[PDB]
Amino acid sequence: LVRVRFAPSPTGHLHVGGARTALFNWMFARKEGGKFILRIEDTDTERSSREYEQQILESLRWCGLDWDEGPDIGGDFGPYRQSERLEIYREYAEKLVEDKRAYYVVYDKEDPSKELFTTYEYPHEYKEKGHPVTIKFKVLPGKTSFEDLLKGYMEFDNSTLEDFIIMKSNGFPTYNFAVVVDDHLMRISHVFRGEDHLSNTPKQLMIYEAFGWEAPVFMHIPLILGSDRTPLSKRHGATSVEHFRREGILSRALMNYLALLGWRVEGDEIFTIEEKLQSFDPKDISNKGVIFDYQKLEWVNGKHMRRIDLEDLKREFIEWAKYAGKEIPSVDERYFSETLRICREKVNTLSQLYDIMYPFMNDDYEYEKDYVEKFLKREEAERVLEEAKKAFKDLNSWNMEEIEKTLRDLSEKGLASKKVVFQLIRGAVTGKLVTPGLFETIEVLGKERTLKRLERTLQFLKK
RNA sequence: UGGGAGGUCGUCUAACGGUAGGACGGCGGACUCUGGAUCCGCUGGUGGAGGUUCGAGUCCUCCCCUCCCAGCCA
Ligand SMILES: Nc1ncnc2c1ncn2[C@@H]1O[C@H](COS(=O)(=O)NC(=O)[C@@H](N)CCC(=O)O)[C@@H](O)[C@H]1O
Repeated sequence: LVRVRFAPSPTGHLHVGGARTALFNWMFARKEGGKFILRIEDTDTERSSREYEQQILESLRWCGLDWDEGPDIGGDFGPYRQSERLEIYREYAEKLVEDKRAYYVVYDKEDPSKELFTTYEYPHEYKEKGHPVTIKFKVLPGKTSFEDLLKGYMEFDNSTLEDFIIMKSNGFPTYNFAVVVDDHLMRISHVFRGEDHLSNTPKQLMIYEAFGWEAPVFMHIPLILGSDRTPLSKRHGATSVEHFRREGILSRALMNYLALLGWRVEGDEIFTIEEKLQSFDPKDISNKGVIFDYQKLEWVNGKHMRRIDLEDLKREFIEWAKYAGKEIPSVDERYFSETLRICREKVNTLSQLYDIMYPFMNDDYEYEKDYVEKFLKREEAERVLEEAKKAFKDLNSWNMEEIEKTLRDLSEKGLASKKVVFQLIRGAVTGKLVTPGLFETIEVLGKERTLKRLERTLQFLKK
């Protein structure tokens, strides 16, 4: 009888703040074997959409969040749109009017900012004309409390609160009413949402017992925030899952973070969502707001790029290119595997991984100013690039140890300083001053590609 | 202000009432080469006050701040 869901809202895209709350119900529904449902909350006709109401599922899907019921697929307890159900929220909203719980509020047409009176009677002689009309829920005295699964005994004073509209003039449910209705008809066992709703729960409870139903289990976990410590959205830089996927951040690496920022770890903070099911701590999560951190995220991501199998990585890297603009060249899979096995221990993102292996692939790579302005332009940099092609020319064996021999046997030949000899060969074959092990670089780049890049630099030296 | 929720290094997080520790960042070594990366190291916090105590992040009280609900937003 376990059925937890996630009620999104079509408004641009989804960020880590929302995804994290989604990841929870996902795992939970899996640890207990319950059903996970997807319910798009688009009751706000003003900010309604479809595009932004689609980019959400794709991302979640990319996050590895599979859902049982949803609008994208089938679903008996549907429809799954807080808009394609204006036939249900109707009769129910009118049933509350019976028990004197909901009264038709008649508004003034002359001014869209004036109220007339209160009445349970149906204002046919007003709505038919033009006078906007809604439906409010009368709040009676008392204390509407509940047992939060994280906050505990949450007691509230209905007195401090009052009649709140539950039906927009355009015959559209607001939210507190839309939730209660779909949180019962869809038979939801547990409701695990953010924390900004912890204040709305009371308003909802009064609706449950109103219809004579039985509210489910409510729990409100911390909220991922930004720098100013405000509820994460988009104004906090770029915390949209869509963004990360662009920058080249793995999925398993990001997931391992959301379940690390707020939700703790029973050992090594580095892991995956799989090996964390049976060891899921529904309550042992977080209790306070958690600021998002790119640095910790990128750090965690970079590591996953080293633990996972070599094959696993390349696959994801391939898919990334298709997502982003510029694509990958055409090279030997075994050669690509090597260069991809040498540059993976330097970059912490797929973007940085591509912008570093480019020289290993394409040969029309440029030369960063640093290299030229610092070492290359040095009058005593050409003579060093001379023996660089000579010694190597003779080298019958082209491996690390061997290539390692030549290099060191140069910096100590009066030719030039230690680093000077290394940075010249480096940028000569990579075009950058920051690349993988020079012993690996010169190695993986075979013997031919090397000599060419040595010549190239030479011919260019002449400004 | 009304009502809720929460405060430990810059950030995420440990501490039977009894050592404020561990990580990311940052700064520094090392890697008989580069450094985003790799091993370690290094400072850095109890939101601020009174009191109960041999002693309090931990217990009581006052003060301060932060986020949410006080929309025909969700
Ligand atoms: N800055 C933030 N940090 C961390 N969590 C955040 C968040 N902003 C929203 N959330 C949480 O993400 C989920 C979806 O957000 S949302 O698309 O706006 N939808 C809604 O708020 C409501 N339709 C949810 C209905 C319900 O569960 O009762 C909701 O659970 C919401 O509480």
